[PDB]
Amino acid sequence: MSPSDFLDKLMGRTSGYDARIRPNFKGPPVNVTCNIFINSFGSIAETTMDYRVNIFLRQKWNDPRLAYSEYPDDSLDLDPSMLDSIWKPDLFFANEKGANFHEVTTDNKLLRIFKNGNVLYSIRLTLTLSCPMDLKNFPMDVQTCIMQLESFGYTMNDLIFEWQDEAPVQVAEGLTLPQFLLKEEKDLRYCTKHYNTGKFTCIEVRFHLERQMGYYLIQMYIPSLLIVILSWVSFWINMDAAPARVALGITTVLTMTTQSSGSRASLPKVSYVKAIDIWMAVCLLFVFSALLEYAAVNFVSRQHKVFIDRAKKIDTISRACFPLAFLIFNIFYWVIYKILRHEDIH
Amino acid sequence: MSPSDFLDKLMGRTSGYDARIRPNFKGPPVNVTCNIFINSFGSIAETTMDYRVNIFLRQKWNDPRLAYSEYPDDSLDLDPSMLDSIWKPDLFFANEKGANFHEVTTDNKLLRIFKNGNVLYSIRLTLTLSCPMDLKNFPMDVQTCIMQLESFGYTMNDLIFEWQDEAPVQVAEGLTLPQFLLKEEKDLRYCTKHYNTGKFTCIEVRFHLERQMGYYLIQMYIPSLLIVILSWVSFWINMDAAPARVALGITTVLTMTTQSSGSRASLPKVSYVKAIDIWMAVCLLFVFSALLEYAAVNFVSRQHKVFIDRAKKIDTISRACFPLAFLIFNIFYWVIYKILRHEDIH
Amino acid sequence: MSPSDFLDKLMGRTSGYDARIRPNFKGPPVNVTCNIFINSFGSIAETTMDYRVNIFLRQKWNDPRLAYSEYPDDSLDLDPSMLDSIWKPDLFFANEKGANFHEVTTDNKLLRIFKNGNVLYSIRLTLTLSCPMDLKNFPMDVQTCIMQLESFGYTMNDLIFEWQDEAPVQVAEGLTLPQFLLKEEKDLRYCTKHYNTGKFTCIEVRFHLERQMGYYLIQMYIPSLLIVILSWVSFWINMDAAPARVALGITTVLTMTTQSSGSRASLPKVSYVKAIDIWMAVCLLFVFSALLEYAAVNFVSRQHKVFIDRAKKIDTISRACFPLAFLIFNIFYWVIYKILRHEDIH
Amino acid sequence: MSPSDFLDKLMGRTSGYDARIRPNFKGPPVNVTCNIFINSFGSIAETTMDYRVNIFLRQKWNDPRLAYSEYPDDSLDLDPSMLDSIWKPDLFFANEKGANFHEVTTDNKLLRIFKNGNVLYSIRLTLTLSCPMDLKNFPMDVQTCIMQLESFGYTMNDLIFEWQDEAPVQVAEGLTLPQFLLKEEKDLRYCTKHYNTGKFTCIEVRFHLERQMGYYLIQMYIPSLLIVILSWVSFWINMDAAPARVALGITTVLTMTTQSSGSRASLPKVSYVKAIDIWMAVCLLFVFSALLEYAAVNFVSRQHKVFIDRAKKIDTISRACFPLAFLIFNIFYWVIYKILRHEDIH
Amino acid sequence: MSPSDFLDKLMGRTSGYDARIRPNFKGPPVNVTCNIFINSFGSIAETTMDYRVNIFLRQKWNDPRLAYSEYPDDSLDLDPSMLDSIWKPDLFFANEKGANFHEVTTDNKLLRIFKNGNVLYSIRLTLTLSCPMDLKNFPMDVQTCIMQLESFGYTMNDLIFEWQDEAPVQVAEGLTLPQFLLKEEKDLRYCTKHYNTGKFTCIEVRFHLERQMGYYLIQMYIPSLLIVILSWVSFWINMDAAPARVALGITTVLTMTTQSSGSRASLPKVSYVKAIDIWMAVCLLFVFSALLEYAAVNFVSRQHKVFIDRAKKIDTISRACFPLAFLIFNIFYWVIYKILRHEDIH
Ligand SMILES: *[C@@H]1O[C@H](CO)[C@@H](O[C@@H]2O[C@H](CO)[C@@H](O)[C@H](O)[C@H]2NC(C)=O)[C@H](O)[C@H]1NC(C)=O
Ligand SMILES: *[C@@H]1O[C@H](CO)[C@@H](O[C@@H]2O[C@H](CO)[C@@H](O)[C@H](O)[C@H]2NC(C)=O)[C@H](O)[C@H]1NC(C)=O
Ligand SMILES: *[C@@H]1O[C@H](CO)[C@@H](O[C@@H]2O[C@H](CO)[C@@H](O)[C@H](O)[C@H]2NC(C)=O)[C@H](O)[C@H]1NC(C)=O
Ligand SMILES: *[C@@H]1O[C@H](CO)[C@@H](O[C@@H]2O[C@H](CO)[C@@H](O)[C@H](O)[C@H]2NC(C)=O)[C@H](O)[C@H]1NC(C)=O
Ligand SMILES: *[C@@H]1O[C@H](CO)[C@@H](O[C@@H]2O[C@H](CO)[C@@H](O)[C@H](O)[C@H]2NC(C)=O)[C@H](O)[C@H]1NC(C)=O
Ligand SMILES: [Zn+2]
Ligand SMILES: [Zn+2]
Ligand SMILES: [Zn+2]
Ligand SMILES: [Zn+2]
Ligand SMILES: [Zn+2]
Repeated sequence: MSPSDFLDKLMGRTSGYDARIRPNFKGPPVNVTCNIFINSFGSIAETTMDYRVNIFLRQKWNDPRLAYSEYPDDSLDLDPSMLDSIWKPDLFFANEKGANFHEVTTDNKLLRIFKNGNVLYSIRLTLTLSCPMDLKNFPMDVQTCIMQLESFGYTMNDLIFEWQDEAPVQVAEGLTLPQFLLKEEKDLRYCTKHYNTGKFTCIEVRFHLERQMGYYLIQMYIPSLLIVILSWVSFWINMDAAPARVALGITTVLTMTTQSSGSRASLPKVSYVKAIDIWMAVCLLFVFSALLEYAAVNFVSRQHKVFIDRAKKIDTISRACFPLAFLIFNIFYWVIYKILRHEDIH
Repeated sequence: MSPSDFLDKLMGRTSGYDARIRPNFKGPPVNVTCNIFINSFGSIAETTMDYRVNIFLRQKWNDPRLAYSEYPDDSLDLDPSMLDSIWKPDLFFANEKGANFHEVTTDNKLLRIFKNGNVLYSIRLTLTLSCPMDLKNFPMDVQTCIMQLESFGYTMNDLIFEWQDEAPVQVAEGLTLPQFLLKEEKDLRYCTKHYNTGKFTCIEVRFHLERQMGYYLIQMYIPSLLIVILSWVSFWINMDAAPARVALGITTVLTMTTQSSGSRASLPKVSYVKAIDIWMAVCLLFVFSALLEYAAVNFVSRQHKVFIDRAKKIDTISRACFPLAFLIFNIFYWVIYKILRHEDIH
Repeated sequence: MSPSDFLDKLMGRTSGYDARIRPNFKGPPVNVTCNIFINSFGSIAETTMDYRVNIFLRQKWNDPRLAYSEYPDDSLDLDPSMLDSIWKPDLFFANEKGANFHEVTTDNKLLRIFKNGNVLYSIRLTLTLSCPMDLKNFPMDVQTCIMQLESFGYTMNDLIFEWQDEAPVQVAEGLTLPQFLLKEEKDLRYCTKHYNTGKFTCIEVRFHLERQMGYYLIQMYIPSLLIVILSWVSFWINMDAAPARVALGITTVLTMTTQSSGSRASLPKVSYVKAIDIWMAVCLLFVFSALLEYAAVNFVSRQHKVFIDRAKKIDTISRACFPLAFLIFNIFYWVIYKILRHEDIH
Repeated sequence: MSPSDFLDKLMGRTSGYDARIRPNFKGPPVNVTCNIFINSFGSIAETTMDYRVNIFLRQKWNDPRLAYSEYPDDSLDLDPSMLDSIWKPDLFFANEKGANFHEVTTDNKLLRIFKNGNVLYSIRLTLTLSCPMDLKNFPMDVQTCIMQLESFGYTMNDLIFEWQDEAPVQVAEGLTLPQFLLKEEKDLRYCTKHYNTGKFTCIEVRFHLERQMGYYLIQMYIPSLLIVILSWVSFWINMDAAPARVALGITTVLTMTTQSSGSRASLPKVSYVKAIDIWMAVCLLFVFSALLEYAAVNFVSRQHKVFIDRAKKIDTISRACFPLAFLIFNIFYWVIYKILRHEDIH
Repeated sequence: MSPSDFLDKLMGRTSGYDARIRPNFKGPPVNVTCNIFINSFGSIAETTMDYRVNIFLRQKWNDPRLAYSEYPDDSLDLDPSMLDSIWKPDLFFANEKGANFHEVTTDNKLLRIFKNGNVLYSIRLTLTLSCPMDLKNFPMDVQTCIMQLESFGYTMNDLIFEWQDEAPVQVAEGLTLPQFLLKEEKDLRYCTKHYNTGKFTCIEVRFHLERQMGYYLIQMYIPSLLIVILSWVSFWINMDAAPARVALGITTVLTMTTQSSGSRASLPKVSYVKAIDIWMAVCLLFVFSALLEYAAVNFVSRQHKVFIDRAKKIDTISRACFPLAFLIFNIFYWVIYKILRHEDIH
């Protein structure tokens, strides 16, 4: 007997199957087990506060109206053009801004009905999901992107979602990201919605993302640090070399300015202060203060033996004080952002 | 009895229901109560003068042709594929440039009919809504984005929209924006359209948005201020140090130029003057004038005791005058844009 | 009697109405009166030579097959799902590169049939319309965007479009543009197409757009002018100060270069010369020539009393000649682009 | 008699017309005459190697099954909703990456059947067509964009395309391009495909595009040339002026660097060398070599009368040699790229 | 007899053909032979880790239910509107993020059925396929883009894909890429998926892409190398020329900074270190160290004959040591990235 005629009898008008009535309509809620396989993961954008995934979504439930014994085969397959003939959960992604199915060559959908009446429903789909990002502590930030699977119009006494016990979320191997590192550890949560209509089932997965630091260190932090060190070389230059020390001071300020202005195009465009901005501002205040130190020495020197000794003391004190206070700033900045502000992801 | 056959009888050919005829066709207008829940909020663009939202829109009205008593259950649910079998208000968003429904997994729509005949109709949808922005007073600007809910072809003697009394507009928690801060206080308004055809119902919500200032202060205002202070250090340098004072003056002008040119890529692209532009222009005029002050001192000095004293007086006067006039400018700029130009949002 | 059954009788099979046959099929052409209401206006792009509008388009004509007397009501409304049951003009936008209807909540369309048989057909739609831009005279340019309403397959002995006498094109209040100013005065034209098939009706509207100049003046023209003035301060510096005058000259050239290079990212990307480019090139030639003037003075001075006097004369002549020739250039540039090249918009 | 019933009889079930069977199914191939009218032309992108057009495409052929004599009128018009009732050629654009029809207001399609049976089929459509670009010789490059009209599944013994004799490709007046100039001369070609299945008809049009040079000359070539000339002014400065000549040399190198770095954002992003890159590299080697010339003079001078004379000879030789070798480079560069590399477009 | 009626009989209700039942339903798996012809290839993006292709995909299999002998012709053609009447493999692209068919003018699809029952099915389609990129070793990187052809719901005992023996993947001539060079050698692989459901057929093609280096060499590597050489010219300048050597040192550091900052906008935006970044960092450390060498010489010199000789020895040692250590760095960098890190593509 052909499997298509058996499906016509099983879900036909003589069977009285109604795709608008959930299984076990009188009694206990439908339990739906969910798996997710992530094929790709990227397009993490701060301007729109979202990211993009391409996933396989598998749902399994039981429909006792679909149990069959007559047919020899253990499973039946429904055509992806007639999926509207069967009841399916009204799952939706609660933080989704845009999404689409896939249809090139045949429909990228699959549905199997087993003898006991269990239904397996696997689809492939692309999502744009919202994630709020902080971006304070920016070079050394860690973000948490979530994915929520909610029911649209069924309360928790009608429909319940559950994560599969063995392996609910899997990620394909070899994936890479231009900016982040997707950690291996993933959170499976329960975020049941309490509204006025009632309790609505919602399960959730959290992914942890750590930004890489090698580019920011090698292109922004170390060049700024070398410019700051270069500003300290004014203190070892002869006191009477005004064109040398003044030109070195102001050119160091200009170099500091071009370094920050060129860095500005690569950084995320936000309106609040980030850790990198704190670093750039302090390095600018350091090269600004090294030029004010020479302005003080140059003015105190010309007042016409005591004045020359007093001017030379500001130089020898500045030779130790400026590196020391920059060391203390370094210690504080790195501990605050690598240890204090750094917190458990959970 | 199955709920789908009861819906077939209630809105069937034997019932004579007509989805093109509004409820209470002879008499009083249909009153529609609206709620909005904002899931996400962002993509605020000045180049297109618009922003993007993802919302739940709930409408409630009464249809006395849909009242039922026979059925045991208190509510009935209509399938989202047969929504064209029921009358619905012809709501539209009057400032919408682009919009779309959501359809991944099942249709993201819901409709419930109660025994009294009340209809609840909840849909989920994405909008791109226009908002004119001013962007004068730019770092310290405040914008007001609106959302208008109008009827398309019904006059106010046929269809009236009302905001729900308890909570018409709600925003989900945890939302963030790269540039703005969405205030908690929201305006519910009435913007009834008066045309030649008649009065058309239109209700409106206003959201208030305040730009954050920390980045603009730490990266644009303070570095410009330090460059201006650095231009004043020419006045404490010996009068006969022409290569030092001239090179410091012109390098300060170049640093000022690179600071503004690098800042130009991050700012909004508009053709009129913004407050930041006023600040950048005055700081450029200050470093330009400090170099002209040395050109005057250098020319007045060489005229061959009176000429040297006269040249030294321009220096000692400039040491107090330049910071003072920059202080007065600062006071005026900050009061005009933080107090005077700042106005009540209503 | 229900209005939908009357519409079924009026445009039914017993009526013999044919939506493929124009009204007055044997005789005079159909006259269609058009209104346009512009809801939004923006996205004016030079890289694609186009702009974007969101409009209401209203068309009115007479169909004597649709005249009714039996029905009590003065007007009837057709459902936007059955618009293919009535004849409509085959209007299209002749300079349209992309366009779409609007469908969120109900269809954004409307059609009313009056007793005399007059039809009113109002739709809402988004357009991307092409406009060729010149962009010579760029800071001070004025553009004219048009909108053409043509018939696709009807000649002028079958279909004629007319602008409404009272108010054919209206613009909503409060619209703003980041770059331009939409003038209040609008042109209503006739651009009848003459082809080999015959005369085709086409009506047209022109909108006038004037670029704002405040940003370009405050950020590009005035800073360039101050750099040019700063290059003239070399002439008041002592002749024997070679490191001062040479370093001021070359740093002025570098400042001029960074000013133009930073300006280059904000300007439109075209391959021909614009007025701003003429200004930048002349200011570069001025700071280049001020450094060549010192190279001539420095070379003429060292030739070992006549040579020192001759070198001092080039300086005192240059102190008047360089500002004068820059004044003449300013006068010519501003009159040519503000008066001569500026022409009547019509 | 109504024209729609005559079309129902002519292409009806009683007529036996089959829209899947080409005209003259037993014998000679169908000859299809093609016209193209180009409404707009732009969006020429090197990052995707493509351009965008909006065209009218007219096809004419003969179908002897559609010949009619009974009807009084000379032509009949088919409704654009029933175009699937008639045989049409399976034309496609062989280098098309993306394309779409136009549908706002009515369908932008037209089909006329004459008494002899000739069919005229005119449609309006947007194309994104691929064109490989070279971009070597970049400021002075010339590109050739093609458009190929192929059959998809008919061999040359069934379907043949021909260009119309009188005017096959026309361009609307007033079109402009931000970067190129579309030449008036166009090539009509035959690019018949030879495959394993057989010969497939394919006709082709080539458009010639010449880049404009005014911006590149006024903003990149002339400023670089002035910087090179400014580097030669070191040779007329006194030999003992080490801070002047060294600072002028290195600031000229820095100015050269900022000029190239600012130019880099406007140029096309490719991985191979372009003519502009050759020019920028040689100008950098010239300002680099002028500073090495002073390093040689400064070192040869201090060796403690012969050494001072020998050092002065390198200066006077460099005053003539550096402009001469830059003139020879200019002559060679301009002849190679304007004459030698420049080739006939055919 | 018309070919369409024969197709109606062959795949009709009297024939009992079922498009949901694969050929040879009881026994051996269906063998599908695949060809790919690549029409275009580009849009290789690192921000989304993907590339774009436009291809012809040909599949051939055997369906013994479709064998015919009565008809005179050797082949039959199915209409692209009735492709759902025939069984087709459920191929899909396993690394596809987005894809679409082509439909302008007729459907870009083709299907032929031969007498033996062999089916040939050729379609044209656009793909966006994911490829993970490394981008370490960035100027000199080599990437491998793959394309996987998998079955969606058939195991390897039902459906097997095979590459055609003669020529499975062909590329059209004349294709170019702005950044890469598509090598001629291509890998045909077998990447059979082993899941819990069973073995799923999957065939794969790898394309090899080598980045071109001419732009990076002429615009980034050589200018950086000339700046490094210019920093060595401080060692041949007189020891007592503090304003010359200090200003040359710091201006060389500033030039190095502007060169890197201008280069930053063209490079790919990633968070890890690339080979170019290593080169830029070492060149910055070289110009930084040349200025520290003068700070050491200037400090050791003024201590008041032994001190002047000791200071002159650091200069003469640095004249050989700095070029030598830069040569060793060059040798190591170029061998590590051109030879060691360079590996066989397989
Ligand atoms: C879905 O899962 C829930 C949770 O296990 C089931 O609810 C339980 O049903 C058993 C019936 O044997 C009762 O004894 C328990 O008290 C129920 N627990 C709760 C918390 O309600 C439910 O039966 C399942 N649904 C179906 C259709 O089997
Ligand atoms: C919609 O709301 C309006 C406003 O309350 C209702 O109009 C009122 O109807 C009552 C009937 O009891 C009259 O007494 C009032 O005078 C009406 N007020 C106005 C301003 O017209 C209207 O009846 C409501 N519609 C329906 C269907 O109940
Ligand atoms: C559409 O408008 C045209 C222009 O007014 C009408 O053409 C005129 O018709 C009147 C009939 O009373 C003639 O007397 C005029 O000579 C016509 N003028 C021209 C220029 O042809 C036309 O009748 C209108 N169409 C309809 C259906 O009323
Ligand atoms: C399409 O055009 C071709 C080329 O002119 C026609 O082929 C010719 O047909 C005539 C019939 O009078 C023969 O005498 C020629 O020898 C043919 N030439 C070739 C090269 O085959 C063809 O008949 C045309 N198709 C139709 C339907 O008229
Ligand atoms: C598809 O190809 C496979 C591989 O050649 C075929 O499987 C073979 O079938 C022959 C039948 O003559 C057997 O003798 C071999 O032992 C089979 N090999 C394997 C590895 O199974 C298969 O028959 C082909 N399918 C069809 C429909 O012909
Ligand atoms: Zn897809
Ligand atoms: Zn969606
Ligand atoms: Zn819309
Ligand atoms: Zn269109
Ligand atoms: Zn296409």
